[PDB]
Amino acid sequence: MLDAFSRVVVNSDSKAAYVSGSDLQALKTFIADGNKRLDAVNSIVSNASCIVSDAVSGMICENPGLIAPGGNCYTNRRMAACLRDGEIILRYTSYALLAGDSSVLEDRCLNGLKETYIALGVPTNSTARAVSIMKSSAVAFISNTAPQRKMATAAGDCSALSSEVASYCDKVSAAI
Amino acid sequence: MLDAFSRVVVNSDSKAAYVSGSDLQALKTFIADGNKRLDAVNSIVSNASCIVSDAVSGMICENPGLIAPGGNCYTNRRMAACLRDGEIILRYTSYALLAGDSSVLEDRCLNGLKETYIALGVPTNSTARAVSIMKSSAVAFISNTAPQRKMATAAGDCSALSSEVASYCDKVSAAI
Amino acid sequence: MLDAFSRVVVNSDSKAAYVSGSDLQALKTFIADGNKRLDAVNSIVSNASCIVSDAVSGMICENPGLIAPGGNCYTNRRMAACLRDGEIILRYTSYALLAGDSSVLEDRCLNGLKETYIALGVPTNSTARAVSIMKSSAVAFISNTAPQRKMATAAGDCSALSSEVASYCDKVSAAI
Amino acid sequence: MLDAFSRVVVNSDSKAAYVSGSDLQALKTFIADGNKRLDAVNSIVSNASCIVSDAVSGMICENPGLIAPGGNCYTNRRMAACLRDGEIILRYTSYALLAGDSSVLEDRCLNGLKETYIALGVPTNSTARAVSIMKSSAVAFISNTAPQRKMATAAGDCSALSSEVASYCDKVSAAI
Amino acid sequence: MLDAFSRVVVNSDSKAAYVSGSDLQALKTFIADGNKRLDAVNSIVSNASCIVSDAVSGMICENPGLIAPGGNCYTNRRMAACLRDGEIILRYTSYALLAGDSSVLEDRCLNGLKETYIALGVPTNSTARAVSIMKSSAVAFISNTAPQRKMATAAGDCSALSSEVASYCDKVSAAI
Amino acid sequence: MLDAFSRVVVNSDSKAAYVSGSDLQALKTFIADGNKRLDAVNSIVSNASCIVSDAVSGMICENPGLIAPGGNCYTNRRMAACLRDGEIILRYTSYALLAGDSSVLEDRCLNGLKETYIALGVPTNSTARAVSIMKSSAVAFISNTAPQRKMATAAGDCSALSSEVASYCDKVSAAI
Amino acid sequence: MKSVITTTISAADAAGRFPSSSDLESVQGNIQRAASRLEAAEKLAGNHEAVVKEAGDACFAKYPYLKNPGEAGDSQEKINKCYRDIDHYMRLINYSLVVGGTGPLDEWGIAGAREVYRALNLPGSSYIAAFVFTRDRLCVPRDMSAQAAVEFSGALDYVINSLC
Amino acid sequence: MKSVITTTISAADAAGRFPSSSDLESVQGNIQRAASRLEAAEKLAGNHEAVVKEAGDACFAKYPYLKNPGEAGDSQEKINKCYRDIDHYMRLINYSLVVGGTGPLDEWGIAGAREVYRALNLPGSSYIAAFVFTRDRLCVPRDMSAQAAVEFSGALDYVINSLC
Amino acid sequence: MKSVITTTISAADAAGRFPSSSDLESVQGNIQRAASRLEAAEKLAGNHEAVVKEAGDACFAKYPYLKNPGEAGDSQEKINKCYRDIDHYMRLINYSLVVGGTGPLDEWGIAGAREVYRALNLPGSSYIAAFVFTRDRLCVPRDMSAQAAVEFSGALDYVINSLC
Amino acid sequence: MKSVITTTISAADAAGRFPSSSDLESVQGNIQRAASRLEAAEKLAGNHEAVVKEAGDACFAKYPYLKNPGEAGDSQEKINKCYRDIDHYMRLINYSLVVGGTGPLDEWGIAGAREVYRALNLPGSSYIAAFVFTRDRLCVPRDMSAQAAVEFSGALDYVINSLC
Amino acid sequence: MKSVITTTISAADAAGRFPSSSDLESVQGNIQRAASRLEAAEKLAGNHEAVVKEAGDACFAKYPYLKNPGEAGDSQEKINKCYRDIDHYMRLINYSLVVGGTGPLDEWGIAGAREVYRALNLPGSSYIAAFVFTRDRLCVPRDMSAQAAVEFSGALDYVINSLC
Amino acid sequence: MKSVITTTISAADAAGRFPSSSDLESVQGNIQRAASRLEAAEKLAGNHEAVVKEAGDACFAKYPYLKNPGEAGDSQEKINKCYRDIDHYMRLINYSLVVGGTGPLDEWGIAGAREVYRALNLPGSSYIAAFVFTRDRLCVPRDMSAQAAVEFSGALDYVINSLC
Repeated sequence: MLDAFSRVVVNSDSKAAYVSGSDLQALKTFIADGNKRLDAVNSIVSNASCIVSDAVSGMICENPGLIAPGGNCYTNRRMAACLRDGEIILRYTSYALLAGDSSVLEDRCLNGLKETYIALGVPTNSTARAVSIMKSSAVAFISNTAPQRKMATAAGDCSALSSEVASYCDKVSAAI
Repeated sequence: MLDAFSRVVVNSDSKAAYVSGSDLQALKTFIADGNKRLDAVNSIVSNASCIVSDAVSGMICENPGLIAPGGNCYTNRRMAACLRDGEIILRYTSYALLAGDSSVLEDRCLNGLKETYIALGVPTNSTARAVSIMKSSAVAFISNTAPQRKMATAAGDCSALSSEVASYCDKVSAAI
Repeated sequence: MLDAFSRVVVNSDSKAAYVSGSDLQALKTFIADGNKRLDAVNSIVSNASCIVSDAVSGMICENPGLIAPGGNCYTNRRMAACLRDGEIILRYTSYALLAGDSSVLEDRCLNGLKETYIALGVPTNSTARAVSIMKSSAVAFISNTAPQRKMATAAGDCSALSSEVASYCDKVSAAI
Repeated sequence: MLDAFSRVVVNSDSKAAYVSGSDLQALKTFIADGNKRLDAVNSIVSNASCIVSDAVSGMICENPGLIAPGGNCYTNRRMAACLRDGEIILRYTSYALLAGDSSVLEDRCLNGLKETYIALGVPTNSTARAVSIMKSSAVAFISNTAPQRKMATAAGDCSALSSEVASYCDKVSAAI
Repeated sequence: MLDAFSRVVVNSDSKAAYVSGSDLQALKTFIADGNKRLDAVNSIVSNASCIVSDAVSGMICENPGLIAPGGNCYTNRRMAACLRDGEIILRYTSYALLAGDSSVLEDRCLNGLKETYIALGVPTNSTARAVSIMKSSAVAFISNTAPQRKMATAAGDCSALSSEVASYCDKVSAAI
Repeated sequence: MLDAFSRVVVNSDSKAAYVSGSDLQALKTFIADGNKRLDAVNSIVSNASCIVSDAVSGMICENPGLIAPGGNCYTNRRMAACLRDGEIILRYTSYALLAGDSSVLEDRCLNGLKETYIALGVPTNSTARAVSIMKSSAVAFISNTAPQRKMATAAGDCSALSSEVASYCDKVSAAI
Repeated sequence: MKSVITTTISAADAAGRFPSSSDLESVQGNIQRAASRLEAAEKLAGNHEAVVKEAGDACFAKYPYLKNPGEAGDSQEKINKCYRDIDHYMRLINYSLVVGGTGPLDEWGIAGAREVYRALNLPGSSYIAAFVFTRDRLCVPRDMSAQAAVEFSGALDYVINSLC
Repeated sequence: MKSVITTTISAADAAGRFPSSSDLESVQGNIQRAASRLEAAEKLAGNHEAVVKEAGDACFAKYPYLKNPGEAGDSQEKINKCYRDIDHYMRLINYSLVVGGTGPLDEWGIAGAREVYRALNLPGSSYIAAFVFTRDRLCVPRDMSAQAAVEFSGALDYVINSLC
Repeated sequence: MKSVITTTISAADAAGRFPSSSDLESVQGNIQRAASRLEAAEKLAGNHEAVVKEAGDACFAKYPYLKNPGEAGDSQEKINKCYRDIDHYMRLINYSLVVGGTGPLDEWGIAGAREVYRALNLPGSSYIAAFVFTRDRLCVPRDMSAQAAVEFSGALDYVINSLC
Repeated sequence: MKSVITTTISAADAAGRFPSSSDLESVQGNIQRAASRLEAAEKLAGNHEAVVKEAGDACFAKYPYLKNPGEAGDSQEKINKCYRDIDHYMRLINYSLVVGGTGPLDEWGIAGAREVYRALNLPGSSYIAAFVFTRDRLCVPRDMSAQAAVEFSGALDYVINSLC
Repeated sequence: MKSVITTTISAADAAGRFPSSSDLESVQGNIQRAASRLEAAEKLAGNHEAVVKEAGDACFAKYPYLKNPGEAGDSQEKINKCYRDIDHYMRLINYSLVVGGTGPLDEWGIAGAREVYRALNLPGSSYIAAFVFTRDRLCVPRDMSAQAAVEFSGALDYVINSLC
Repeated sequence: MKSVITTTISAADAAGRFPSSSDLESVQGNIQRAASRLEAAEKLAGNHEAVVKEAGDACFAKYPYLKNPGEAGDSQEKINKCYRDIDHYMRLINYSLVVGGTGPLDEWGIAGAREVYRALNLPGSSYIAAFVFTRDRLCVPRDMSAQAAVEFSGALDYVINSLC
């Protein structure tokens, strides 16, 4: 797996170049925002159960056929598998946010996830809706706008990390 | 896997319905023919080696190319593999007859059997012929019409079970 | 796997024929040339590191893009993988030369090698060039025409074994 | 494993004797009390969680040092594994009751259990106390004398089955 | 595993000494008797099932308690285990004879065989009797003095190989 | 595995006590010396090959019988096993130094090391000598008193970390 | 899935053997039982609506705290979901009685139910109270025969033990 | 020892579950078929010597070549071993009827019998002839009831299929 | 356990490598965040009795039904055990802050707590309520510094998510 | 196909090594013994029809019971199949002599032959009789040289041991 | 790529857990050490050509035998390849300093390096001499800060240990 | 110890079979090639001291840099250890010639030699130069017969390939 620093290194290695001043400056900015990134990861992981359960519940409430017979959330077994796969997606999104790069997300979660869900019959649209509700909840927790949870953090702009979380969730949704 | 009762509850689960009176009556008829089915299974099992060896020998006699060089029954290794496959198919057919449902047969024998036989070069026509001879002999054993072996059972009509065995063998033949 | 004798037997087994006089005489020629064949295998194996290193180095020298970033021989890991693959190909070629048959090579090295290289991104042209240099060096060692290393053998004609080595290397090249 | 019938067979096989009339009569007695034995097993399993949790709680309340630091039932991990061990012991006791023989218990639960507990530092006295409380509760459920749960069966004498349960629990205690 | 040449090398390695002239002469004698050794190994292996049945049947006839109930050769399962063990011991004795060294036998058959037999309850006296009868039959086949079957070999003294076979069998008996 | 903080926690867990002020101050001292500890680990790992090779070579030079036939360092296989053995010991010592606790060293290197060495015939006196030479060299590298290699660090008293390394190596020596 | 027939056939298949005398004997066990479990199943199917309503009423009466905001029964939609879950469990019990084994329950209402109820803040004690009320409310022979009652209470106890 | 009870308990233990409704169901089937298989076992145990004698006589009458030198049965001791061999098989069939499963047969007369019989040159056709004669000699109810006959012939057929 | 040092050393040992720049860097982070996490641990150790009492009072106030007979907390001994296991969790949180990872919590209070609480009918929502009250009761900078509060609330949220 | 060359090459491939001195030495042994085994193969290929017919005649003379109804060889078709099987085995023996190893026999006549012969009621004693007659019928130097005879009888003994 | 972030995330993923306090602590260490790491990396990137020239000159000065025929530096082409190899290693060291771990070095210059150098007759002592010269040539504070020097010398020592 | 005998016996044991025609054929190859390889072994054993002296002299003449301080051979003890290492390798080559396979070499000089020589800064090129000089220095039949020379040079080339 790659982080932001390893991503920069890989990009530099494709050119057989030492890490340039611009890439070094980008990674220095990453480091200077590192405390903000750690707070964002803490916000996501401290409410991970809430995020996953709320997203699955919203996906079901918007698509009640999921819990109907033949639906993919009927059968508590399938519900637990759905909550588990949503928690796994959020876990890998948090890994990507902590690393600053989506390599871990794609390689360990999204590679073959679309094919796996097609084989299982997991609905792509409902999974995308769940991932998008996770996106909104995680973004709110990053910006501490979550109406039902206020993580005490120093005042500042974390919209870059919120956009990063949104981009990781979009990558998950586009993978499936 | 699924038996007849589990097949009924799976069909009922498709509509979130409790097992209806008609399905309960069908399963009560299944139970009332319990020894009908059990004597059928005993007839198949007690003559399983007879059935398999006779079917493979008949398939070979009707297709002498199978024991010619390049044929799939030449090389005692291949012939024993053919006898083993006949025994396995008859075993799963007996499983389906005992369960009153073909789910065990399909899932544990027929799933991928066609692709496996294509990969190994096993002739589908000769396999179908052997399975059909197994079907005829097994049906004869169900109805106690085997010329050389009679099993003592109470007088009755086991045509439903003979047709069920025939249907399982047709499922085997159509799977390949 | 098969050898020359096993190949003759397999060919005879196709017609349900005892090994004919012509095939027996061919295998007697194989045995009468067996000392030459052992000479050839010894000449290859005693210079295996030489052959593989020279072939990979020449493949790199004609195509310096292989060691450039993004090339398949950049990254000492990939370089060692390339040297290992050259050694494996030469080892299976030596197996085929010792056996007098290409079954070991085709079944244990070339089987699935082309698709493996395609998936890995290993360039087929560069691999073919390396195998061709291995072929030239191995044939020179068979004929004791290597400029920098002469192995003492009794005077004779091993052009049949050199042609056999070239045929195995051409089989390697055609497989990819 | 062995059941009562297989135990009779093993005893008869020790002298190469066909199962005698007395052993056959004992087995018909086993069969005649078979419904009572099934009801006893149902009583144990339907209250298995009650039995195990109550026994472990009684073990802890009579030896409050088990939940103190250094105690083997402090640390929710060690305690949940205590509950699991009680459940396993009760499961194999129920297996022995259903089989009418302690062979399954001795071979699959008690064989090496004492050495395992010694290695882990599991107190054998506390384990024996928990097993004895399980014995009391299980016997009460067999006799339907459980103070906080009555299971209705047709009136009759099942002191033999409760004695069998007590004997299996005593075998567990003696093994440790 | 070690052979006679490997044994000589190991003995020389303990002194950090090149293989001495006496050891080289001993190995040259081994090679000169190599055709005799192959003769002997062929005689043993061509009658392997003969020897094993001879030994196990003689051991059973001398000690009829082995096939009585509770005996270690009663129950066709145990009988086949005994026949398999006799075949394995004969196979490793033939390995030792072909190698001219006990290393393979000691390391792969006799290593832990005594404790395994003690744990299983295999009677060491009966196993030793079977091994001694195998020794007698194998010695007879080496010297071509078996009353029922003779194997055509050139006239010569194979008493050294017969003594080697006897030594391997006595080593088996000592191990157990 | 434990570190200094986890060691303190485990010690306080034995008393069901929150981490006391004295232990908290000890861990604060550990942290304030953390930069020195990282420098010490860097000094060891940056010279790990030097330490291991020098220690094994000194053990050989003081005990030339180890490389004689029958010695435990004769046979390059055994010599490389010894070098890797010492490298593993040094690696776990460095783990202990980094963690501030010998738990990782004991549990993952020394647990069963003495029995393993006895079974393999590894001389415990020679192992202790090699470990003691490792101890002296590692302590010199901690204190930057190595004659042939100096590492630029801040001036200060690292005798605590040198004594910790000595204690871990003495634990290794006492274990074997 | 899990039943007498499925268990014995799976054992035979694992051993790779034809159904022997023991498998037929087990199927005869299914035959003899059927009547009772099938009867219990028929009564449950014909009287589930009332039984589910009574179980839910007992569940919410024993734990009125569920109606508090932030709890599993704070909204009428969530109360209806609770009654629907009790209906699902009763239907799985009916399926188990028809099948003759805990198969349908294990597969569709037990496997993963622990994780689901943890995630959705659904206390297992509420389901336990509902099923305990259903089990103790059953009366012989006004509701079913003694052995049909044995099957019904055994299925309910299996669910309860799965939840506790 | 494969039987109904052992099979269901082994399945439950492999799944790590308490005996459920299906296991009790299977044991109930064991109870129901016990009368059948135990009557068959009573016949076999009370009349085994004559049954074994008839089976051995049929085996040697179908295969008189067995008396030829080198063949199994060329000596009086080997003929007695043949009759004892069939006696062992009949005792194992009695055991199978007692347990309601092929466990005793599987573990004591079938496992390894193939290797033993090819090693000792004992043709399986001779055992098959003896057991086929025993099976076809059985008469209802001259020998035993219809269901006891079913159990006895099922055990004999299991042995025969094990030998072919 | 599970900490920065433990994690990186375990990774190095799994790869069989000496501690490298990354492991020393991670231990450097241990050094840097130790100040805040140890201040949080020190405050928790010095005022744990009041915090534990408040958490237990909040747990019983949100769920008075625990006082009802048959529930966890229907006796003064069980209420004392409620406060005792709340104290156990808070001590494990102190241990986690001292260690720098959730190791102590994971191994001593979380692992198996699911089975324990299911078996003993201890609703995890009550523990969740106590820990949520502890987390939201925390005041900055009255109780501890902002980063010490972050560490303390992170440990509490880890416990909460382990229960929910 | 097991032979000297295949055995050594497979061992080297399993160890991942080039053919070393031992592999070339084993192939040299193949060279040395090829004269005898190929003489045996040539003689068998040239006179196989008489050898096969004669082994079949010996097999049916030792076991005339095979002509009885219900036995292998009860019809002219099955007798011809017996002679064809002996021809197949002799051809596989010729192949084994050609390759210098039991490979062709192992893979084409021995593997699964046990199951085939048990399923089709083909006694191994009949095949053993045919091959023993062929082995003891050979005469030196009458039919082949001493070492060609050694290889031919070794192949026959290998077949017999595979059947017994 | 082996780094603090990747090591912690890989450990968490192997345990299947969300990033915890220890993971964030390790990333905090990455943050704190990044200053010296990136200072060393930037200096190496800006002055790598001179550093590589000096390292190659020292390598060939300590081992003039490399210029002998049949050795690694027997031509200007492979002398330039030696300098290019040193440049590759220095670029990988720059990557390691940027990344915060030996990842780039491990995966791109160390993995398989031993096999390549043995196969190409490249003595590891020459690389070791170049890197030792680079390590001992570094001057503080002239070339970089003390901690940047620690990172740079640690990367060089890691390469050296990978070669020796 | 890899030899013809050990390789074939290990193959047969892995397949669990008695020695067959191919194994005896391979041992016949042992017999055939023993004359040449044992002649080579005898010549090497009788003249090993001078051969080792010449090999070490050539090794140190090819690489005089080995005498420089800090290099392998910078002391008389290290030069003596170099000559002793060449003696060890020649003794293992004699053992390989006696054995008929690379077994003694593989187990006692080659396995782990890579790690030993990397750890002790022993350039494999020095060993390679010594063995290449020994191989090219051999004269036919001045030193040994043509085939003994083939075996000796084969063992030397095997060592060289193990080092390169």
